Amino acid sequence: HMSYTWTGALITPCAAEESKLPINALSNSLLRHHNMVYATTSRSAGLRQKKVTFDRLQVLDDHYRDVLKEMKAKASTVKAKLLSVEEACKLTPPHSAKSKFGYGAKDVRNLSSKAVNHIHSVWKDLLEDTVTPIDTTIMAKNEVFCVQRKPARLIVFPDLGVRVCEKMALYDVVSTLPQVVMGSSYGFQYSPGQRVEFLVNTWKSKKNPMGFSYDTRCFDSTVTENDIRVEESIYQCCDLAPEARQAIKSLTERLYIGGPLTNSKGQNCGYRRCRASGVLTTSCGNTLTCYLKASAACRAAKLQDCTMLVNGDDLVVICESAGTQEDAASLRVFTEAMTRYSAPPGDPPQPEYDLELITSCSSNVSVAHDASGKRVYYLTRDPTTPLARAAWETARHTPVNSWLGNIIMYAPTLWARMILMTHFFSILLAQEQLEKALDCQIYGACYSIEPLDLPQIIERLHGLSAFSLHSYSPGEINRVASCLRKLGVPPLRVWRHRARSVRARLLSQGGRAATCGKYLFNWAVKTKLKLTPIPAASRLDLSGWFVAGYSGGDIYH
Ligand SMILES: CC(C)[C@@H]1NC(=O)N(Cc2ccc(C(C)(C)C)cc2)C1=O
Repeated sequence: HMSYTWTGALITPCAAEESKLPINALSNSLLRHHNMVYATTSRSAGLRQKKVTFDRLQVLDDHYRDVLKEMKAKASTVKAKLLSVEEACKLTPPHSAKSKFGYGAKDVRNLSSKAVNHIHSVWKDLLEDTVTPIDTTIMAKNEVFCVQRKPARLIVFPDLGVRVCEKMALYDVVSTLPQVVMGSSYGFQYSPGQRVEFLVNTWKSKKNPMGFSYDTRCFDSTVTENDIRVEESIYQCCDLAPEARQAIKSLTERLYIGGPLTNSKGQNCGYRRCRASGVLTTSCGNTLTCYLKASAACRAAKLQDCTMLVNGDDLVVICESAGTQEDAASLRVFTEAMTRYSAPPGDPPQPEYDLELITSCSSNVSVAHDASGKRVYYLTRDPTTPLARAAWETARHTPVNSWLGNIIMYAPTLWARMILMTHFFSILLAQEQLEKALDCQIYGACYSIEPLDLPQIIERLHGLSAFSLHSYSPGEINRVASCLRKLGVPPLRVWRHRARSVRARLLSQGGRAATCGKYLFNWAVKTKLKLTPIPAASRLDLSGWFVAGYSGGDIYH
């Protein structure tokens, strides 16, 4: 029962890979300690292969089956629709990997007869054949980090034609089923502000709250055939068209359960018997499986009044405390149960008694004050990785602008406001690129966003208090200040001076640009303005946002 079998053929790149931080005239204004920042490349793929290759053993008890029967009962209330070829095509990212069958993501989106005819052939093949493993491409991801160096993460994905077919069969399923099954526990239904609220209310709802996060070591490689067949049985509980039931069974047997691994050169790298990281069902399957194993492990450990919060493999549990020594014992029994279920830990879970000290989705709750002096809870994170990626993006154009996604997701934070907003608005001003739409990622999905719409977006997601937060906690301020020293990022006093300039420059341009100046940089002036709601913010269609997670799902809006 190995997660993977290998042939020895290397995981190869598509193009030239850069590992060292590229430097330009703008680099030193953001970060001075260049040797701290690196990108992962296919060079390190071999080390990741060793890490993800292990034997999985599963022992399934009555808690597991009891939780599963309940999840199936809730899933049986879902009615999912089959997406048309047109709907599935328009959800394809413009720069999605081209098919091996002579058409690309632009041909898909434009409904070109060659692309549509190939789509109808893969579809016909899925209905007629439920046995033949579907070929996948294994590629090393190029991701930027700060040191103290990780090996490249791997992406496993099927051909463009299959990805469009996954959309037709399962887009409605993966978008509606997890919230029905898990209710408030499904993390991807919340905006960052709704998440902070969910976490604070849950913590408050316990008499003696105890919280922990559970890190499953290499979650995708811990996922067994059983887990993948169990996810399918959950999907089949829905009220589906018979053609969809057929495509779901077929995609499960032929792709989701496993298949051969092919490099960018066309060589067989080996075989996968675990979760594929680049399929439509990666996020949904991981969230359902993580929730099933943890809900069963909560019952095994006899955890009192457990509230879970699940986003793929990211798991947070808020429960009733039985005192520090019993809680430590409860977590050992929880870990033992998770291990038996084939979800062993990376770092052992640690009980926490301060909500602010709990990290989930690489984030923690923190407190600041709005203009009226009210204590406002918001979500933040260690800024090291957002800052290292901002440094890379300062010198290289990338298919996914992390800085824009970070400004959207972490708009009320000290570091996103003072550094990210200031730095990138300065760059866009100098290049006259404020109106240029940039692609970013929100819950794994791709969005093309105009930076000029940032104030309207921030207002709708976080409220006007995002533009007015002050009096950040000493814990938060010190983490940011330490991070800046570590990376050689100028101190925050430099950023406030620079932001006054970025603000004056945005105001000068008038219109949408002045709106960015007025709202985004109101913190930088001593004589603050009274910020009122933006009329355009109500006109924004923010549906599709915070409904589901689509990490590795090839989704564009
Ligand atoms: C921020 C951006 C670079 C990118 N987009 C996204 O949804 N995540 C994952 C993510 C980010 C924030 C959250 C919170 C906890 C703030 C809702 C959850 C998941 C990313 O890392």
